[PDB]
Amino acid sequence: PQETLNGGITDMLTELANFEKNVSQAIHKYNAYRKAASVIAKYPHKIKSGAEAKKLPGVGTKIAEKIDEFLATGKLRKLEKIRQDDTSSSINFLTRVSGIGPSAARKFVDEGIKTLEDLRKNEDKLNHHQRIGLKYFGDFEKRIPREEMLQMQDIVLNEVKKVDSEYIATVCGSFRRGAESSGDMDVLLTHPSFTSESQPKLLHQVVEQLQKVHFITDTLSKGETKFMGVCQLPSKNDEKEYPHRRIDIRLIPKDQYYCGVLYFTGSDIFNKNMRAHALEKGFTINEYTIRPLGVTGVAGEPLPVDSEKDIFDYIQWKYREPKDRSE
DNA sequence: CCGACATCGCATCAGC
DNA sequence: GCTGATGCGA
DNA sequence: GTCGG
Ligand code: NA
Ligand code: NA
Repeated sequence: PQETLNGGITDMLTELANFEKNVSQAIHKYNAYRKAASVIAKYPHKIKSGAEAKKLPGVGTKIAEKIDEFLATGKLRKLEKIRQDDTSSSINFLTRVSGIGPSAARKFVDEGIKTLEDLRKNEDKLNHHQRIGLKYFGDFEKRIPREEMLQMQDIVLNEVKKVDSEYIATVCGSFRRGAESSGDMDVLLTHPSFTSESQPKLLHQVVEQLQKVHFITDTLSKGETKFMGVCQLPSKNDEKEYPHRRIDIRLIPKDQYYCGVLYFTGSDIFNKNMRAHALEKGFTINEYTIRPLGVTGVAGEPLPVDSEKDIFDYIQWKYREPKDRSE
């Protein structure tokens, strides 16, 4: 499927999706439009009518009428009006600032704050997260070429091993699946001293070292198991400096680590196709564990896992290389 | 007709 | 001071 | 908004 097949429609649905999330605060309508947008984007035919599209799972009556109006006229009245609307368009835009959700955005617009410049005029009303999001608004909406990711990975794996050679670190996300670009860097971290039935300084030590060598620049949130922050590759010689990037680091217990690796590697569609197939065999798989369903649906104790493949084994399916986990 | 639609770590607010 | 709810991103 | 109990 190409973009210009049904791109006018998927852009329409995606636009409608954002206004539901950010302005109407209806998260379930948000995913409804996105699910419809996805299944249409995978549809290998140019859609002739709403009735044709309605045959797809996730496409109901209301969207069918909208596709008709778009197909027949080239636009959607409801969408045209909400675009022109000063309140709604401003509320929607502000949510693109990381740290500002639907709730904070509506508050700002309620008291006159509508633009990036308005935000810059009123920084004492922003929390720490929002300021970082404001500071790197442009940088956060850029994607990361795989070449820069590989360089980013080099630093992380190096500094992690430098703190303690027994750490195990894995950069997951679409990067691990071989993608040419990424939205952020997701790092998964474990250590033989950290199990389920188990120091709560393991994560701090790694974060601080990446701060010492000036890879990590800012902090959005940091706890005993999860870090969310900002990082930046060093500038080359006389070259232009790199954009600031989003990076996450999770500390996961050893016995839940490979369930964690598998889950955050994805993709989302793969994980459900895999979850579905998993239950047919009588197993339940989440981010943390793989558990055996009883005769009545009760969960047995979490099964031993020492690799990604161990999980694939449990449910009678051959190991899949990350590059072939798009679905 | 009507509930499900995934769930959780961290920051910060609402309330005691 | 604390506990729980909520917002946010994922 | 869509699906299904
Ligand atoms: Na349908
Ligand atoms: Na945001």
